[PDB]
Amino acid sequence: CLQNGTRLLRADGSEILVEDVQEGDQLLGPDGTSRTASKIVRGEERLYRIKADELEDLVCTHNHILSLYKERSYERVDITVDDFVRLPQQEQQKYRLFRSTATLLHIMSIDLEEKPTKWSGFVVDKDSLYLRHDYLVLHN
Repeated sequence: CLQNGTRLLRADGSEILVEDVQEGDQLLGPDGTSRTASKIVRGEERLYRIKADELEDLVCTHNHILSLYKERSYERVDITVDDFVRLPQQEQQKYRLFRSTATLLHIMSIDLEEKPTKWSGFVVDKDSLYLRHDYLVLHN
């Protein structure tokens, strides 16, 4: 469940707003093969902004699942936004967002927004992973 305005990659490569994703739309997965979106949902609530370096922030709901990498090379970890929020900061520093091109990105901040915001979400088939416009790997 992402903030409205987030741009995802379609199966061809072109962009699409997350609020415009409809039932059966073809998104792009991290392995290059296609993805089918279903069970579109909308809402409005105070979201979490994840500030990473270089890349545009990731604004999502508290129950959103992050696909991250953890140190000690790296191991693949899926963790919800709430649990990651409650993690100690020295533990949070061991996690990395990642994109498909094998680039790692440090999570530098994560905070609750001041005002509510419209958000859209869906579910994805296969490995249930899809790609943001900047090729950031996102989960259901």
